[PDB]
Amino acid sequence: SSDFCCPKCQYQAPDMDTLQIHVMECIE
Ligand SMILES: [Zn+2]
Repeated sequence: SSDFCCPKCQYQAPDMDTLQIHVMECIE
């Protein structure tokens, strides 16, 4: 439910905000 997934690893964030933060952390 509201699964914002990181196109770099298996990570689905509940918030789109969280996704943005994660993606900019998920540089590796
Ligand atoms: Zn990621």
